[PDB]
Amino acid sequence: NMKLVQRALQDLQEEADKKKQKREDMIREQKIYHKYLAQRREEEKAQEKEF
Amino acid sequence: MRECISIHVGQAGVQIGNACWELYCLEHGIQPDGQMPDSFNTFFSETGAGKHVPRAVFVDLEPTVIDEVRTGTYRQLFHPEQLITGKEDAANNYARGHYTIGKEIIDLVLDRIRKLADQCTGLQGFLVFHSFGGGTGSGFTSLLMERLSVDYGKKSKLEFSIYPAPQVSTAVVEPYNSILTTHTTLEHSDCAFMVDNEAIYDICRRNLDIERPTYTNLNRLIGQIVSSITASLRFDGALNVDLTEFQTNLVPYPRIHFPLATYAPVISAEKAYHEQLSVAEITNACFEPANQMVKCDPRHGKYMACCLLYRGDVVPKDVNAAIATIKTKRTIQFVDWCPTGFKVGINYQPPTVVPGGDLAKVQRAVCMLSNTTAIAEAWARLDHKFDLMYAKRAFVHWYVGEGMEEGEFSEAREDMAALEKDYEEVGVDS
Amino acid sequence: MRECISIHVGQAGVQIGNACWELYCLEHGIQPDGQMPSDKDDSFNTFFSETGAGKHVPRAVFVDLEPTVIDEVRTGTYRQLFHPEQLITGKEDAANNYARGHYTIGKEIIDLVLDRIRKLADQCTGLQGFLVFHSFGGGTGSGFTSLLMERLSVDYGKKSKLEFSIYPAPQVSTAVVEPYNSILTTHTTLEHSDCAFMVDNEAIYDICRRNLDIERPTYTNLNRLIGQIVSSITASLRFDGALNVDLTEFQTNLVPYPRIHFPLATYAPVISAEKAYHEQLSVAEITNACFEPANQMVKCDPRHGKYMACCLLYRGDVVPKDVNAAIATIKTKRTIQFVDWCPTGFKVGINYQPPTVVPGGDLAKVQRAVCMLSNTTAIAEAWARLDHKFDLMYAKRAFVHWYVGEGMEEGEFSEAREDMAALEKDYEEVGVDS
Amino acid sequence: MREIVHLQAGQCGNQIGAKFWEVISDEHGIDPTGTYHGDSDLQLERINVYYNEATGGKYVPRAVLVDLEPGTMDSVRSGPFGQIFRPDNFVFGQSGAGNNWAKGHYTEGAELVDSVLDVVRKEAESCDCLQGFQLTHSLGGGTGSGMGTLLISKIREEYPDRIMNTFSVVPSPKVSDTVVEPYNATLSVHQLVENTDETYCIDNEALYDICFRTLKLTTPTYGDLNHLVSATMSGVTTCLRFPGQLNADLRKLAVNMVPFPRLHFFMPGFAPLTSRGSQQYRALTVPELTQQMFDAKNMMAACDPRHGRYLTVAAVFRGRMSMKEVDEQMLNVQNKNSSYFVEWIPNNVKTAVCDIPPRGLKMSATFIGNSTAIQELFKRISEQFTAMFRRKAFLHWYTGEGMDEMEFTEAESNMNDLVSEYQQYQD
Amino acid sequence: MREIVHLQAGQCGNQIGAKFWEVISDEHGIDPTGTYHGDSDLQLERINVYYNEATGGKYVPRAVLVDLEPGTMDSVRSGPFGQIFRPDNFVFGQSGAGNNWAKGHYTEGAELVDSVLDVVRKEAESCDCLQGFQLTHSLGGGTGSGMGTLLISKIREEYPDRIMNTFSVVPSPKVSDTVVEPYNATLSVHQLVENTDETYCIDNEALYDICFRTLKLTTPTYGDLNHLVSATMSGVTTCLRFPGQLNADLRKLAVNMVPFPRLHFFMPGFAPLTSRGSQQYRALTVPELTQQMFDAKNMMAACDPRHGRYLTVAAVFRGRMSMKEVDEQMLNVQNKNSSYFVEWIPNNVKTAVCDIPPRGLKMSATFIGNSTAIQELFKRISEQFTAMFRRKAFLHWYTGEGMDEMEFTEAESNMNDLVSEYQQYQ
Amino acid sequence: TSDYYRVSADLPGRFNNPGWFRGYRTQKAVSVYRTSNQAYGSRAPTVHEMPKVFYPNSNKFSQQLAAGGMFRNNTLNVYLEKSIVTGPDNCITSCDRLNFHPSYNINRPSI
Ligand SMILES: Nc1nc2c(ncn2[C@@H]2O[C@H](COP(=O)(O)OP(=O)(O)OP(=O)(O)O)[C@@H](O)[C@H]2O)c(=O)[nH]1
Ligand SMILES: Nc1nc2c(ncn2[C@@H]2O[C@H](COP(=O)(O)OP(=O)(O)OP(=O)(O)O)[C@@H](O)[C@H]2O)c(=O)[nH]1
Ligand SMILES: Nc1nc2c(ncn2[C@@H]2O[C@H](COP(=O)(O)OP(=O)(O)O)[C@@H](O)[C@H]2O)c(=O)[nH]1
Ligand SMILES: Nc1nc2c(ncn2[C@@H]2O[C@H](COP(=O)(O)OP(=O)(O)O)[C@@H](O)[C@H]2O)c(=O)[nH]1
Ligand SMILES: [Mg+2]
Ligand SMILES: [Mg+2]
Repeated sequence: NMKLVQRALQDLQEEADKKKQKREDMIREQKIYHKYLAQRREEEKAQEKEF
Repeated sequence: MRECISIHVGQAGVQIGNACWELYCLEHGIQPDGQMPDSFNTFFSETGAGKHVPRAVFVDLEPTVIDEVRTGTYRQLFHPEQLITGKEDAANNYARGHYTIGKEIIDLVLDRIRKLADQCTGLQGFLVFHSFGGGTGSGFTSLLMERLSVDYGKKSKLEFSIYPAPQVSTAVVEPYNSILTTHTTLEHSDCAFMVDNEAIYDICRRNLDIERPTYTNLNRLIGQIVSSITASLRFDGALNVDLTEFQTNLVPYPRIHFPLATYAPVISAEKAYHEQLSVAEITNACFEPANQMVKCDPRHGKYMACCLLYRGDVVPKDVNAAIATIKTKRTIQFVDWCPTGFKVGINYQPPTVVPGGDLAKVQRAVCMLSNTTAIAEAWARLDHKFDLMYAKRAFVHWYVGEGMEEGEFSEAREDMAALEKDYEEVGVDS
Repeated sequence: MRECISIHVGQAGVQIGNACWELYCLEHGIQPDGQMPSDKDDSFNTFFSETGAGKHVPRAVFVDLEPTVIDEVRTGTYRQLFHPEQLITGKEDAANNYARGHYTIGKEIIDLVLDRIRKLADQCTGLQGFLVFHSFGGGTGSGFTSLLMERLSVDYGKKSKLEFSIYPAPQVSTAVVEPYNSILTTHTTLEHSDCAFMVDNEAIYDICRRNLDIERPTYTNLNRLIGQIVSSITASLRFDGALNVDLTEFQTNLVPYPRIHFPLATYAPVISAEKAYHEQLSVAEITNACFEPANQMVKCDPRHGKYMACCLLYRGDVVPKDVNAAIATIKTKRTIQFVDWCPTGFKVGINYQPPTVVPGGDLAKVQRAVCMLSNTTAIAEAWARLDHKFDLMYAKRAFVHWYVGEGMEEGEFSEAREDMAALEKDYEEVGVDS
Repeated sequence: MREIVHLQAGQCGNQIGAKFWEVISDEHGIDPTGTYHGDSDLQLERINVYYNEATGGKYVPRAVLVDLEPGTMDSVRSGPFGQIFRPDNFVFGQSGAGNNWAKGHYTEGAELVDSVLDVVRKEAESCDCLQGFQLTHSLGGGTGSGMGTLLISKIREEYPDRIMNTFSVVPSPKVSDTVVEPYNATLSVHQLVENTDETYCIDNEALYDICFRTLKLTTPTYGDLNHLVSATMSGVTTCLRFPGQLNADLRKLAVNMVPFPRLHFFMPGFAPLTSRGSQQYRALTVPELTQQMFDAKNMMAACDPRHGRYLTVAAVFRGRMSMKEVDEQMLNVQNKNSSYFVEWIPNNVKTAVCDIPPRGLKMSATFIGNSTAIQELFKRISEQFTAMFRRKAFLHWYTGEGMDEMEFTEAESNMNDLVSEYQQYQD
Repeated sequence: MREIVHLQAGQCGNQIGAKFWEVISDEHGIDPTGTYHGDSDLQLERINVYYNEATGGKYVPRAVLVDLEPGTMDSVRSGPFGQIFRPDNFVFGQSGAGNNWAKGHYTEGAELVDSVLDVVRKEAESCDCLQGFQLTHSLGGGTGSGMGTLLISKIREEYPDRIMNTFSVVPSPKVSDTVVEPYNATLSVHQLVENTDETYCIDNEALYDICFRTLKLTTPTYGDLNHLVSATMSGVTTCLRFPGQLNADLRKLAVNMVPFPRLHFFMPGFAPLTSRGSQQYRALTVPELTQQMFDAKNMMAACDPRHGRYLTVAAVFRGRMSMKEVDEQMLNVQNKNSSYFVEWIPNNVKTAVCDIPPRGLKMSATFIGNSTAIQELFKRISEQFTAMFRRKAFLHWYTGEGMDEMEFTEAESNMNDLVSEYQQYQ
Repeated sequence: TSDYYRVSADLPGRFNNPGWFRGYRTQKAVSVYRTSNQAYGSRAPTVHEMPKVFYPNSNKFSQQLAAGGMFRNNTLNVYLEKSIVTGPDNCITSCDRLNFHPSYNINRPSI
């Protein structure tokens, strides 16, 4: 019975940590790609002005 | 799973839309960028990246007032597709805002609210804000009510109204705007509160010790009323109330859905230092006509029912101790067929004070909603002046020019005429 | 083993194919020089062949009559990708004449086109089908496609030949012989095509105006969306799926009758990069935008007609539980309507691999996406709008002297009229219930 | 042996479920984990009467909690004693009634009675010989009054012969907290009189009266209010879980307490209450237990015995006490207060004793008594309801949901013949 | 000694079997390489029920995989246990059916049915004594049904007196995936009624309710569902490879539960499932084990036992328990539910006990029951099938491939009388 | 890619690093003489464009069994007489109804 209880608890904790890791990864990646988009908009405006 | 939609109409609606949502963000601890440093899920909606968007649709027919929202401090918090602008406004005309101009964006908003109502797994009810003085706040808000009636049958639609003041007015056809919306909110409004501007004007003069307030200081006060109404949904309490609760326990008849809204205490930080505030010493201020937020005196009328909202460290013992002392006074009256007219609610967390606001940090508060017969006092002043204006056949050349029939004025006065008679028959004791 | 052949007809076909092949190269990680980066899998085998030197060659034929559109391909960045015999160039253009592109001009290079078709079929060990990209507007894309489909139907028995087409818009048009070209392709798209997709220019214009937040978009920004749709079609071929479909699979599951093979294609979400920071993107939130009548990519309203069949292809982090929950939600409401003799009208497929962003594109990096292909009764109004205009132009017997001159007889217009009226009456007899 | 399944209805049913299951776990030695940490084997001999056996040396309470609004469901499970109850027992709807009896009885309560009785029947048949059921509900709320009648009326026909206990939280004239509260009270007493064996009457104005003059707390929050009513409700089911010199069960009390099936409204009271500063001035002796109880100040509802008559009162005692001192103090109150009791039933008191006291105490007492001042509460509920109905108050909230107006006038006529039958037994 | 041949049909069947071999190889203690890594000799005694001997101390399963897609089984071999299969058994077609029942029965089926048959005949005659065959398939697809039914009729004629156990995934209305789904399932029961020994009715929508309410998974992927289906497959044949106090193999249950030759469709259910939060709060004993078996929510089909009348009930226990507590708890359910059970077959109880429990569990049981509520599924498929066929829809992909218009009518009539003789036996 | 976007480690190096790509068009200063087709393939992919996780189809792994030929039986015909009894000592066929391992009986001689 204690074997069953401990296994259930460890599986639940593992799932929770995996979901938290996914959310943090999403936050960082979205922030980085938005900064890259801002840089690209500045570049295209500069090229248009030069022309 | 509780959640509610804010809807705001007009230049009054957008300005109260920003001020209400400025209170909401600091109450739930939200930076202007939209990210934190399950309470918010009532009025927000979480993104996969974690951004919380205010779940409202702002409607207006001038681009001059929405653009300041798109440019100001919270320009990234609000979704770009939620603040909806017209191309030309009605300019204080009901008929222009109803039959001719408002139909251009009646299709756009009924698609935008669907995107937010499809997100409603379970929706308590909509909140709509408007002002009777303006064109869109009278005209398009009138056609807003039938479409929300046909699309959704029994969903709750509370409203805060901005009813014209008896003496100070911003317009001449403002009574024409207000009277022609009486029939719409008669049959298509579930609950309908009223608050008048000049009743707020005297409060900031004598209670908040401010020499020259403006509409910002009025917009903070009305946002304190909507916060204490919705506080039970978001925050647990000893007695939680619902939107469905005080709808049933205040409204006796389907034709009578017009309460009066008060707030107490509303005092300065200079007056917060001296005056001790207790539960009894703040619930009595909702009875005084000086602190009333509608220019009418319930002493001439009779209390129909009473709804109390308490906020903070309010003991249920002190709730029932004051009610006994309240009921002994013969300066207030109750009808003979509502012997127990009280409904109470309790929330633990005190309200949030804003930087740049005027009220102090307080531990106890009351937001009392009492239906009275003294609304017929304030209604008779406007109904006198609508017929006084209509006696010499003025300004209707515009309304007929929009297309709508002349007889809609005559049916609207008589719809209001027997409405006063119905409000008079209830006041007769058995 | 699985392999499809692209045939891009006309200048619209060449631009569409250039967008699609740039998308495929950036999706499969293949340099424009032709070869993969050799410093470290048959995803490329669906469309590319292997040479002796380790080079990849696409399985496409770019055929257009105008010389000027092919030399840009021969001069640009992807000059090295294509074997130069794929790029088939005529001598004179059809000058927007179906008669010229059927009877006089297009009969000089048809032997070369069929020789290259034989060569690619010899290279193929077993082919899933051909995909022919064209528009109803021009003379090449009408007439040369018209006899090309006949040649492929004679030379190939039952192999699937999808016909992706651009329909003439009901209001914006760049031709006067445009209905004359469009109506004489109705016999071609009736029995020489196993399946026939069409998109409308005006609807994609409206969606690119509103949703993508582009003030002045253009043909590149339209071809990006077209390539995204075709990529979401072919991802079932190229990549593994939790539930997988095939071209034969959804053509059988969508086509109800031998005369009715005209779906309508939409995509969701088509949103802006700044608003992706604002919006939640779940499968139940993107399945609504497929059936919104505003975002449908044909200028015809599905609320006037009754839905027969729906095809749904999801890409990314999509789970069958939420897919079936969204279907259960969308089935209930009365605004979405179904014919009485088709209770279970859906076909659903899911692929893990998300759509891939392009350099210089306008969309955002999207984790969950969906492409929808419906067979409806809403195309009757969209073809009736062209019907009234074509009869109105052919009222005084206008623009007939050339078409009489090159060799089509005068009664072929009446033959096309009778075919079109019979097909619309077939739509009416399907649309009646009990 | 004997098992009773707990039933909870409404938001008020939840915090009394949390408070009662806390105290009964403390007296039987149950940690927040769920296992047993006790020092005497007598606590372990009778445990299945209210607990449900489970694998792992743990016991889940045999309770069902019914609510139509999920807001307080999280507050129950996140408390100090919120992780003991099994998650399958927590059942809730999606749309609340909103302090309406009509919502919870016709339109919205009907879709949930199927699911909650699926839960109830599954755990009811596990016991060998189920002794009965026990319900606590509030009439001031829509779910406790609406669903509370619908569950009780259905379980009566499903199990025709079984013991049932109900705790009715009635409105107050001074501590009235709902406008439509008289409408809730009238339309359920008719159900409460036909489909109930035993009940108690609890009013919130009575609890405030106890904490003022006897307990001396400046701030009587509902946690202390739930402390008193749980101690009353724990004090009756003592012989189920512990033996004694003279043991009496809920069936043994009832057969000696109800003379006629419509006379079941009974009045409780509790002996131990005092203050910490007067704690050293109080002697726990059985004359003092019957002295402090018989004062009308300690009654547990809204009544006064001087205006009415005691039909029968029941005695349940705690503590190792001699039988003759129990006997002599009960004969003297029959000798002295000779006008209050009825004349046609001699020996109007039934007595029961238990050996061990609860924790923190050595002696205690509790009575259950049938008074005719309960109709004073019924007249007060009737008079506000009958006046309200001539002016047709809130009928659109009631008539438009499916029912007719004739259901009200039969409820009035049933309670008017109830109080008339009450008055004839007085004289 | 009693040998079972395993078959898998289609993409549905391959995903059912791939999780199933992962369940029982770990149950017998077999590495992904194939060697034996076990702790007790009782595992080693009976492995030859499903496995065939190889050199180097290796065992290979006796399975074949049938699907009409050339690249569909590369996902199967790339799995964690995918390499354990003999590569000499993989059988597949060249051109897909397209979820067409005609293609897997007329057009593409004839070229491949011979190549599959000599494979299964080769490894059948080498065995000691063939107890039966086992097939997993789906009734919603062309390859799983059409190639499946074309194999089944030829298995019955080539092996007249054997056992032929099938698993049928019946299409469901609310989890409907295919437009031509009713056309496939109506003609599939026609071949499933007249040459089939046993058939289980597992349904997709009922698999979702188990995950929705009982198991409470947030992400019920298809891998977790096949773990539930294989657990029903593991529990029914656990007496064939493990000793028990009261044994009951497939031949005993098929004799007793089938009173009439056209009644071989049963409804499974499984018992021990709980959520991980509620696992520590659940009592795992014999009387609470059969409490969750009888539950209408725990059924693996789309029908209601409260509507229907049970014909015969069986519970195959897995674990160590006494006999009288199994007997007295099962008898009380028959006595207390005096209305549902049939009256002219008294004591409908079938009992099966094996001493060996699964790993990570001490008590378990499996449900098989014949119910008169089976007419609910067949009539629901019937009304959708006759809606399509009345206006003559989606027929040119089937009429032009080889049949006439009258095969559907006789299949509908053979489905019309099938629900009628369920009605009179009710 | 691994500097910013964490990956599932099954991706190839061509998706781990975009620097291997060099045939794409490089960027010059824009000029008056420009072709509208030069939008397509204008620029090499940066780090934020390649997908993180890649799922191939490995079709040669089944083609190696497909091209050889499907498994067939060509006169591999043998039949073994098998018995129902468990013992290796006794082989009772249904045709041959005779007991094996004869009984060593003390009293009666030779059956
Ligand atoms: N209570 C309150 N009312 C306001 C406030 N600001 C404007 N109003 C009301 O707004 C009315 C004037 O119309 P607006 O709301 O400003 O403009 P509108 O609704 O867009 O209508 P149009 O001017 O015709 O376009 C006046 O009658 C005021 O009563 C405010 O800050 N507080
Ligand atoms: N949707 C879409 N349509 C296009 C595009 N380019 C051209 N077209 C359509 O093509 C029609 C005219 O045909 P062309 O562009 O000249 O190409 P064509 O069909 O080969 O005709 P010719 O060049 O004369 O041989 C117009 O009506 C357009 O609608 C494109 O990029 N996108
Ligand atoms: N005695 C007692 N009364 C309570 C308690 N909690 C609430 N009440 C009373 O019950 C009323 C509210 O009940 P409500 O929450 O609406 O019940 P529900 O609608 O059935 O969930 C209030 O007027 C309170 O006076 C409690 O813990 N004890
Ligand atoms: N239980 C279950 N059913 C499945 C699974 N995958 C697919 N299905 C069902 O199988 C049907 C499709 O069958 P299909 O794969 O085309 O069969 P095939 O043509 O033989 O490969 C769908 O309607 C699904 O409901 C699975 O993993 N588990
Ligand atoms: Mg405006
Ligand atoms: Mg051209």
